[PDB]
Amino acid sequence: SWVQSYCRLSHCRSRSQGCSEQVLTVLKTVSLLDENNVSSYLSKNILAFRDQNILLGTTYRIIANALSSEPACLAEIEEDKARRILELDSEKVIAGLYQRAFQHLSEAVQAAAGVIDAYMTLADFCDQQLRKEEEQAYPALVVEKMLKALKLNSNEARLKFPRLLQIIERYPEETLSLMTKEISSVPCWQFISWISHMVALLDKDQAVAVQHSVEEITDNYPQAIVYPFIISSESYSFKDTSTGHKNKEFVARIKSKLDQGGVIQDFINALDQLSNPELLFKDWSNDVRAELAKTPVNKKNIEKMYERMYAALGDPKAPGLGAFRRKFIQTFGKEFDKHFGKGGSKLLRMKLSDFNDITNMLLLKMNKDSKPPGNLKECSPWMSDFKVEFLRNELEI
Amino acid sequence: ALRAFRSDPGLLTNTMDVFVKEPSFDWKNFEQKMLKKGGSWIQEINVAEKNWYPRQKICYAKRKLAGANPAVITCDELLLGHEKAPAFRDYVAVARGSKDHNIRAQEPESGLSEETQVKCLMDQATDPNILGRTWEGWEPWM
Repeated sequence: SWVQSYCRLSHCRSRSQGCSEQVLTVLKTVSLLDENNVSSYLSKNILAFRDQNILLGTTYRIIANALSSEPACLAEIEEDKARRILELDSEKVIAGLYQRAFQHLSEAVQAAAGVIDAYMTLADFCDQQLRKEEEQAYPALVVEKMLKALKLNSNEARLKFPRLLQIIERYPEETLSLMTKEISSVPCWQFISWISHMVALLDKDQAVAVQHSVEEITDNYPQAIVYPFIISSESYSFKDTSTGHKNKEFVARIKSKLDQGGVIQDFINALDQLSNPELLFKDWSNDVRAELAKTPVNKKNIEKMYERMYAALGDPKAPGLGAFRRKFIQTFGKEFDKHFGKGGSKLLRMKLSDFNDITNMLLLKMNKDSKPPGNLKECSPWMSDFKVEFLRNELEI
Repeated sequence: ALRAFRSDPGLLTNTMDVFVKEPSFDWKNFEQKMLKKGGSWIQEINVAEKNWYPRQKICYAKRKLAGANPAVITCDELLLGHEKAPAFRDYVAVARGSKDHNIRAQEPESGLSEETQVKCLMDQATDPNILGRTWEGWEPWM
């Protein structure tokens, strides 16, 4: 334990070091390891032996990571130390160092929380090895020990999720079913902070690796999946490949399964039907100028924008059919009867792309005689009379 | 704070990378939020569809956290979005150094240490010319 703590002081000591002094301040620790804390007692206990393997491997990886920006001028005052370097042409010793790191770090996983270190250290070591490669069995080795750690309750493996998300797409051939066979048995509440990745995962390719856990989260904690899903199925297109056919099945199934109370959508409608509508007027004008000024080959997109432009602030009973009317669109569409007459009539397929000046003078006069702070709650009188009623699996903000 | 930061394996690095690689804001939502409110961004883009290229952003952040003079990093950030600028060398000369008015001109350009880094940052933080010229909505006079 004394030599272990001294090597810990060495690694933290080298962490604040400069450049050339790093190899010098660790080689003396290596020569301390060349003495006896090798003398035939780290086989009566396997755990301290495993920590010995981890410290030896990270010592070798620190030696190798030293000369990343410094080629060979650092290896200058070395005769017996150069002999110890060559013991175990500027590349043939660096690769041997990295390989000895791989060896004495894989010996640890070959051997609570005395094993989270052995999993996680090999995980981050092969992670930075692959990060070197993007500038062997790397995806075959990272995911095994990473999910073996994530099965136990941890923070560092929970924060090592989107690296797996990218390594699966980048390496589809490197044991794609392995992460499925390991994700089959996990406590599925260590994903909820990352779940806005997984909700927009499925609209792209290879949702079939992870749908078990998404189904379990929609069963067990159905409130914690809702608000990513409205956005990730708002703009969700599909492709017609063979495995791609059941993807619209599964997303239509989960779509039909959620909002089973059928009240979350009304809550969102109630929250939407209070905002400033002239804000939506400039929104519609600016984002139709963003799409019509280049060329009007926007297939159905002008009418799709008109769907929202008419659904919110159109004919004043269209909100009465889509939702419950407010006490201010009954002012707004009533003054805006002539504003939406020619609006809804000739603003469907005009394709003009240049003129909004009569719209400008009407929107500036629209801000005149209005109090868009509704001064009470009856400015959106769905929520003013809530008075929660019965068993309908309540909202839980 | 900065010394406690930059002795880390780099959870913050890869977390920042998987933030920036989200397929939500790859120039589209940024141009949306630009065109929404005020400013001077209206038009003249043409190269903004490229230059995003998140190896640039993560490489520059990893260098500016892994030891970098903060005049070199802002030089690269100024050049890669404003190459062939009509007024360029005046910009980079004003925000480069003077060798007699600043300490950042009198320092090496990489491999620095922590106290030197925060010192040249605080030197970079103020100038009667850098603060002397900026957009008046930022209100540098206070």
